[PDB]
Amino acid sequence: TEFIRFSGVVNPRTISGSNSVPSTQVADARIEYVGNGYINEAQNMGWLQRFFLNLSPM
Amino acid sequence: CAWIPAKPLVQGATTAQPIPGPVPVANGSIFQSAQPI
Amino acid sequence: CAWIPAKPLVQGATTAQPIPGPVPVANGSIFQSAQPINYGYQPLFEDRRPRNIGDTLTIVLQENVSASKSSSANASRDGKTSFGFDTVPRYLQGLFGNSRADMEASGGNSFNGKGGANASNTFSGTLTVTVDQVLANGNLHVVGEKQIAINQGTEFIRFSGVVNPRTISGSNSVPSTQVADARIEYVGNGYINEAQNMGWLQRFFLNLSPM
Amino acid sequence: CAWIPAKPLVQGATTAQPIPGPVPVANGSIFQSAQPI
Amino acid sequence: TEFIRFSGVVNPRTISGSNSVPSTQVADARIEYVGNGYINEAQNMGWLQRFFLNLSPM
Amino acid sequence: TEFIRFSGVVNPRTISGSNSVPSTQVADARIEYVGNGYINEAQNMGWLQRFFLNLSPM
Repeated sequence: TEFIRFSGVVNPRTISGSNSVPSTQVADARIEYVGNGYINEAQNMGWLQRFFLNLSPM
Repeated sequence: CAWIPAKPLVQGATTAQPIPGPVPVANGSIFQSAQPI
Repeated sequence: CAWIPAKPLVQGATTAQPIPGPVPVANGSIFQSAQPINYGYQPLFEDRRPRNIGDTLTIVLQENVSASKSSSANASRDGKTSFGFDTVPRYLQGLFGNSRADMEASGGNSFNGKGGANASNTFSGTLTVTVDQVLANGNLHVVGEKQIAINQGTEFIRFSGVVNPRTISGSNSVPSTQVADARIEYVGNGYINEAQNMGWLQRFFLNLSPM
Repeated sequence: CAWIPAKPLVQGATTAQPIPGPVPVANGSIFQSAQPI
Repeated sequence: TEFIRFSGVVNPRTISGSNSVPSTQVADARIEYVGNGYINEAQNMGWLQRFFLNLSPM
Repeated sequence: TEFIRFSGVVNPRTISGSNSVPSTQVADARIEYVGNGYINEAQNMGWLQRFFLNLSPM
């Protein structure tokens, strides 16, 4: 399952005639595109590898 | 790692319910305006 | 396996018998109408739109989302230094003889990090849904499900969302990108679907292995 | 794994039954309007 | 997660007819483009390597 | 983080119609372009190498 979430503030005069506004005209734009399932877990680092990436000398 | 609870970027409800319109006034006009701002 | 009793996708009778017509009235008219079922006022020139609960609407599922990001950083430092007195004059011997000041050093430092991510999804199809609620502003909540069974499995396409009436076209169609709270699902069952599930041990390792 | 019960993305009924129309008023007009919103 | 932050001071007469102004017309422009997650941690030097880069003789 | 700092004295009649003046028309022009982070520390000589560059016989 994939989730696309959007939030922001829109000026009414930036909305086009077809009730559309580009995402670059939204003030506090919060855009999120995430997923779950084993596909999403396959894109997470292992805990040991994350620990090393954060605490290894090099 | 992927099972750790997280707070999403867009918090709160992602939808809003329309509020039912104000009761029209009994003046003989079809044009009824909501409380102006 | 193939002898196990199963319930078909389309249950019940697959045919209907016509009901014999009502007895004509003895009034002197050939025109006899069956018991009418009034469907209310219907506009003549307005485009056919869903208006009430139970009305149908065609959703053209056309989704194309693609996001990507990448970054990198690097830093480097190389330093070499040397000094040598091959031949030292006599008056300098006490300060530079016996290779007292000859020296040579080198050093290096390197770093290169990078990272990135990307996601995409596409969806193409057509599904007819039904209006199950009319909101206070006239927007219609729509839900729909299509079940197809071909040979050795069953697939389900489910859709839900909220549709603005003015976005519906003249042919009673609206693209899926104009639906506010669009929930789109495309799943299946049968051994084809179980062949696309990770084994429990492999899932356990993917979630708990150190690397 | 595939036999574990799950809640679908689209929960609830996926169809709606039409509600039978209001009884027409005995005023001498063919035009009958449902309760306006 | 990536964050793009902007701050500054804008002259009203530099704003175009489409409510846009280039970033080179903003007086005290503060522009930031950062991120988090293991992608961002993979672009940080190890503590030992940073210590050497700052304190090594060469 | 990178910093670009500018200071100087501008003649009003050298400013163009688009509220712009080239940097070569500013009297006491002080221009600075610096940065920090490990990228900037990687461009600093080691203390021993600087000591040798300043005090070595050759």
